[PDB]
Amino acid sequence: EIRVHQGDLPNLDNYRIDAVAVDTETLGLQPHRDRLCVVQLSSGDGTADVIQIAKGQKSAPNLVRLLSDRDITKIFHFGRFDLAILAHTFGVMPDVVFCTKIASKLTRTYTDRHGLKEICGELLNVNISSDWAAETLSRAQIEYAASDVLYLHRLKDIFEERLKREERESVAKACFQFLPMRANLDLLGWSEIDIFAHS
Amino acid sequence: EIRVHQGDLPNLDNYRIDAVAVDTETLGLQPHRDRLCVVQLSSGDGTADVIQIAKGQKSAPNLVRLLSDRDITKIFHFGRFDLAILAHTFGVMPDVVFCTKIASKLTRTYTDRHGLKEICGELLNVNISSDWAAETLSRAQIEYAASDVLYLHRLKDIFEERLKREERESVAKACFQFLPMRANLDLLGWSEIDIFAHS
Amino acid sequence: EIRVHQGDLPNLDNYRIDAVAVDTETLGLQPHRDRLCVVQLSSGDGTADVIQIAKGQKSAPNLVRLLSDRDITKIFHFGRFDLAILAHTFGVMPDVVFCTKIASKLTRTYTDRHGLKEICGELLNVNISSDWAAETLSRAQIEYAASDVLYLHRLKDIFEERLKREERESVAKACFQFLPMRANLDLLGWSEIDIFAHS
Amino acid sequence: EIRVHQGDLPNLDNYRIDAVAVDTETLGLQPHRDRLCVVQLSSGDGTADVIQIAKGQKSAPNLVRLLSDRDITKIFHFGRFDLAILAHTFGVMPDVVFCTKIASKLTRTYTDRHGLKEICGELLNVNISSDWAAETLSRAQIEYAASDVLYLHRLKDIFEERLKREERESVAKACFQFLPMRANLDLLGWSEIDIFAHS
Amino acid sequence: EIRVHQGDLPNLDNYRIDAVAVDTETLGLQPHRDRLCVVQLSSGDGTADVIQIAKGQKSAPNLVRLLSDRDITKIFHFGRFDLAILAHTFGVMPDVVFCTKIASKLTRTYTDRHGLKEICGELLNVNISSDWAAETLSRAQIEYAASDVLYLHRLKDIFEERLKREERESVAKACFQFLPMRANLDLLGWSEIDIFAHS
Amino acid sequence: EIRVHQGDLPNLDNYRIDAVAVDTETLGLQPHRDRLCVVQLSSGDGTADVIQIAKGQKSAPNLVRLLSDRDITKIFHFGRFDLAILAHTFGVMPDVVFCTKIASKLTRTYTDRHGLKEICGELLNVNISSDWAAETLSRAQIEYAASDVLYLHRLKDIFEERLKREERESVAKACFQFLPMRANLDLLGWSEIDIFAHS
Amino acid sequence: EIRVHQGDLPNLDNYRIDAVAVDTETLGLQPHRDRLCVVQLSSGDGTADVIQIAKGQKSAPNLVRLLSDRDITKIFHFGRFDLAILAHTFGVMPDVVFCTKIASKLTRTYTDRHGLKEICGELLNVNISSDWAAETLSRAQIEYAASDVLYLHRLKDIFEERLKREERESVAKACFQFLPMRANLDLLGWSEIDIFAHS
Amino acid sequence: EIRVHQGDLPNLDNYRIDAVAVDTETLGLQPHRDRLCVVQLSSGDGTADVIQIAKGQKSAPNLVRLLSDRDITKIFHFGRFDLAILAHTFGVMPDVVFCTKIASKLTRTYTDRHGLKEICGELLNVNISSDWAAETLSRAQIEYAASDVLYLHRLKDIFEERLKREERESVAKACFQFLPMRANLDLLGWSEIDIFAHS
Repeated sequence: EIRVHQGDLPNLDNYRIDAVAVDTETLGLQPHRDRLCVVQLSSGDGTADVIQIAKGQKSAPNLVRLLSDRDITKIFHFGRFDLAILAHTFGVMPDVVFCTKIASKLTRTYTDRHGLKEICGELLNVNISSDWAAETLSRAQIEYAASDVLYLHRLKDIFEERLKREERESVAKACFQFLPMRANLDLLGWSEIDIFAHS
Repeated sequence: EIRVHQGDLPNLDNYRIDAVAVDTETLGLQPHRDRLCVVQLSSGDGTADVIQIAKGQKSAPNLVRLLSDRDITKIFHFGRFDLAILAHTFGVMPDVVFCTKIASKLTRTYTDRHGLKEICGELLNVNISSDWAAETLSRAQIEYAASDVLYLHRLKDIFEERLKREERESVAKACFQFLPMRANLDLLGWSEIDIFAHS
Repeated sequence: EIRVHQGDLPNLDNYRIDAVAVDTETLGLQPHRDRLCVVQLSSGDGTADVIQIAKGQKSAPNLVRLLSDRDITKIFHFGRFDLAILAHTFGVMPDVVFCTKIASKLTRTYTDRHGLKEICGELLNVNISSDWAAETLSRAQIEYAASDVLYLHRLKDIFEERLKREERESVAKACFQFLPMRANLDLLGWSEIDIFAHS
Repeated sequence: EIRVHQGDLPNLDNYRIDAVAVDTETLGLQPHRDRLCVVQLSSGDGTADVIQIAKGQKSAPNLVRLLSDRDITKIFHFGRFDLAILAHTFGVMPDVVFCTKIASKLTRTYTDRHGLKEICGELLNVNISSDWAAETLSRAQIEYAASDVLYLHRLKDIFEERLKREERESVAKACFQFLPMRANLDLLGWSEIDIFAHS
Repeated sequence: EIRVHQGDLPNLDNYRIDAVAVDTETLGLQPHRDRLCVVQLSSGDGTADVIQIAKGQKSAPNLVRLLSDRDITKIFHFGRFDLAILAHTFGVMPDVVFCTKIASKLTRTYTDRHGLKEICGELLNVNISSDWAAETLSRAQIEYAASDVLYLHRLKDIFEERLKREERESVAKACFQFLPMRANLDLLGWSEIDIFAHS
Repeated sequence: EIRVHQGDLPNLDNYRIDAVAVDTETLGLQPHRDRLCVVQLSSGDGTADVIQIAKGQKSAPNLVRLLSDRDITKIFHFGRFDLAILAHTFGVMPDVVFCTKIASKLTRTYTDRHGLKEICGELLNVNISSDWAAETLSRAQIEYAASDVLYLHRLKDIFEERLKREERESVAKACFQFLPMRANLDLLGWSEIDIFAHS
Repeated sequence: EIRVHQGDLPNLDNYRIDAVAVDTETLGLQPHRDRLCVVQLSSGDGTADVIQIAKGQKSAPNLVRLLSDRDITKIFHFGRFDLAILAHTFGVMPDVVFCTKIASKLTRTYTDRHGLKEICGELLNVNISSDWAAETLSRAQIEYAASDVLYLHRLKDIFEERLKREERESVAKACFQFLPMRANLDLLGWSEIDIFAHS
Repeated sequence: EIRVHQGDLPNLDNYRIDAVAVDTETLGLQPHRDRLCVVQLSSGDGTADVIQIAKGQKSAPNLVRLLSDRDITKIFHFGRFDLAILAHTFGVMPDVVFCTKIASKLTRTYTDRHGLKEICGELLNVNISSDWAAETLSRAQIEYAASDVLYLHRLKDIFEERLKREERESVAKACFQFLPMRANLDLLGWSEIDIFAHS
């Protein structure tokens, strides 16, 4: 089941959960040039909500309420980007987050391939652009967009098990705590700079 | 005035201050191979303390008490390294820090030269290896080691003025808050990895 | 229908249109060394004309009349090259042009693949060397040469829709206006120089 | 004589001239992050005006009137940057410009050093950062800022002689005509992209 | 036949042989961060022993007795790594070794592909990650781990024939004699340094 | 028909021809380290001779007589290597040569792929390591070795047609005349140096 | 003594010599764009002739007679360039040449610095751009231009001694024999291609 | 005192010492092309012997006796090269060696500059090409050649102190033991290959 909406959620039903999987689609990698076009959400129950964002849209009160609720962990893959584009679009930076890309880099030390496809293949044996600004999204587009959020909860559970096993929970927690500010630094103009590097 | 000590401070006098400038010298850039040899401290009063650390020394209770005191800000230049070597040597990671290198990268956006010599030259018009494991340090070594801490307070004051002026105080605060964990990540084996990069 | 000609068009029939798709084939990427061998034209009606150019040929009055007519937009893919080789061969630089490669770089910001095959695949679901100096071209050569012009009109229509949608029409217009001079700069000896770069 | 102003010119006297030398200073190379701090102007009479721009200043009617006057050529060195920062700050893009950096690249083909210092050294035997946001600029800062505009007229005269001599006037004219749109492309987010390159 | 053990060999039966094939699996390429998880052994009789090593395990007396026995040649592929991780884990550096990777580099001079898969393909026509820290290894994991040791004896025989044929036996012997110290240098912190290079 | 010989030709029959296709196989790319193992010859009649060269063999009088005969053009693909290894092994440098790799670089200007497989594919629609020091070559080895010489005559004919067509015959002739000295320069120690480059 | 001429030599006096030192100056490194502006000649008697070449000049009969005379060796430093520009300007390619840059690369194997300044410094202890198209050359320009030819004879003598000493005379002779064709290849469009390289 | 000899030592007087400093000069970095021209020796008493080696010289019995004597340690700086050229010239590979470059890389971990000049500057405050094949060496050449051996004993003493201090004596000993075979590998054709690297 994939529910497609225009502009905002109708309500926050099905989203009283403790953690929500979140992803975005845009016109590109540069938030100042490339607008947010689609937002995907999942409660982890095997269904997803796909929300089409209009050009110039500045507000999405129910969605933004969800994004701002500190009692709900937002799960991303490479949240550095999604946090940046979400904050740029709606003016709210989430501050309770989990990133599967950071978790992979902290746990899957036996590989250099940390993409979502490879992670899903290794951990779950699950097999995972286009004009996202189109007025009407195709069925293939909607199914692809939903596929990016359907599995993030299971990955979070496995990565939390691995982080506990290798005793890296506080490292991951500190990285996730800093991640929203890393995204803010990207938005402010340091996107090409490792702020902690010697040069 | 440069006070040279063996092993530890005799007491914590002159160090009831709100912020202390800290620097280290080692046998190299790799904390697991290159031992800490000298630690420099200054209260900002134009004097410095230079503490020679012995091979295999595991404890320095007065120094470590200072390093652990959360009411005293530790000022570094490129604290990413000093925090790592200090934590590796004495087992205590400072958690209240200020880094002039991060501050320069956040404020001196008109240059790509962020070294201490260039910073001192631009901001203060002040003009700033060897076998640091020698049993007896030379006078030139002692004076050079002291010169690296004598000016960090004045730099911190100027950088705080610039951070306030450009409205980047919360960004800098979050970077400084994460810096000890960046150093821990370096110590654990991710020293060559930008943990937030896409690849 | 692919009409193959020797030297020049017999007349300008079927070419009273408002825009003509144009492409070339040569012996290589260097106009001073690698001669123009074939020119392809299409009115957009699903047919193409393929004109074999002889070695040392200096004139093609009907073709050059078409190329010089300011009331007819010449459509290219990467016109920077075709304009250069056409001007070098016949002495006339077109000044009313549309380039699908520039348009892709101005609109398909969600990808780094701007080749004609990828563009045709994404926008139209259409699936797209050899001795072009041969006295007799093979049937496969003729069909391949025609395939490069059969779809440029449909691409121009879609790219114009996207340029209007993202409000970049005046940017594209200025780029297309400068493109003939970019080709002239290439012909004069600056082909390896970004004339606008700092270094 | 160097006249220092706050905010704007008092009037447009001394600036009825046919061409004006223009330069800027900023907090860095990124117009979205690094604000315009100082603007320098010269009529070519050996004097200069140095205008300090306040943080958040949105208007400078006399200056902007000068920048918008199509009967006055604006002379820059590497105008790609200055045009971008000026348009970003005051909302007006000059469209009658001359760039000594483009002219050097089109005429000084016997060297790969096109900086202003090298140009002034070769063509005139004339011998040519800091916190430009300071409330009070130092005398050294003011003299340095003025030195960047005092010689652009003489360079323009020599470069025009060379462009006429080598018969490249129409090439240069077309490059200068496109330069404001190159700056606009930079402002819109393509600053790292050669829009005319194959890849 | 693949025998899977927990912690150590039950005894040293089947291992009175003159040469033993040895391989390891770990959590990654960095012995200080990535623990040894599995050790594979073979006597060359077409069977293998797969020994799961527990987290924090410091001793394996029967295995370590085998590793320390100077009358038994230990065969590795790229022993530089395995020797390092074995010495780091159990405190014993083997000093009688044969490395098929060094042998390939000394004999297969007609190729630049020296991986085990390519070697097995060329010399034997034999056709050759995952969470190796899992409490229970899968059947696929066990079979893959065994496949890495089943063929090293046959490769050693062929490489010894080639080394004799091309008269490079003393070169190979000296390289193998130095290899344990190369591994020690890696363990001590010079893993990224060619100690014999000019720079 | 592939005739396999030990040491030398039995006689020079079938080799009164005006041009002979020649190729070699070795233990690698470095003539001082990697010995010549096999020589292949063809008269162009669709048959080939494959001559196994013994370790330490210094003479092959019939073969060397053929290689030295100035009335017979030796055809190579990338003769720079074959000439070097032949001269190093038998002490005779051929001085009447044709190289299909140079010819391709002088004629196939529309591609950057100049390997023998690609050349045979484009020009002829013909579809084209191992231990070459083995005492007995396999049937697959013999057939592969023969396949490298069976087509060089047809390529030479086509390349000569193209060189005549594009009026580059004297350029190619001078390149072929210099090629033996290029090979000698390689043998003397300048194999990594473009002797004509500025740096 | 430096004799400055317009267009051509008045006669060929002082130039009955067996070898002449030759150099050129141009507007740049690209013969198709950057015209020949000055030619320098010396008989080796410590004097030089400096001939200003006019824009568009196609003939210089006395100079070209000298350049074409096969009984007179033309000495260059990096003749690859000078031969190309001379042949492009006057239509005559010298075929009896000596190049000090090739000679240095064949003899000064103990250094990687083969520029004329370094050669003159090492071999002779002699201590060695601008608008060369100026109607009137300055005295400094004339003296600099002459300094580039005053020493080539002495260098040729020393390099010939070294080539004889190291037994590389026939190698150098073959390189010099090919050099005019290397220059022709540059003129034809292969200036960026090592025609003898594998790739 | 610098004693200059032709061909060989007259006798082995002054060389009953326990360690001898050794250096060479050649025509370049490639032993197969660039012959040994000069050998320098010192007993450590502040004097040196400089032995000119003739072209084609195959024997130097007194020198080679010294080089072969296992009771005398040969001290080099970057002995990898000197050992190679000595073995290539005289057929004897020393097997008791000390290398100051390896020692620096094992002890001076606080710098990346390991050249002899920098080492002498740091450790001793001592301040440290040409045609070495000249029949008569100049006084400057002789003094420079001697300066390269006059200080190696003092460096060896200091490096041995540092190796003892940091407990790396057995590492250094194993590296020095392998160094002659590293030089042999260079001579055999692996000079560009790190034989222990993964790729």
